[PDB]
Amino acid sequence: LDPPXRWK
Repeated sequence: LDPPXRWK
């Protein structure tokens, strides 16, 4: 997961 907290 990529900051600030998005699911990839």
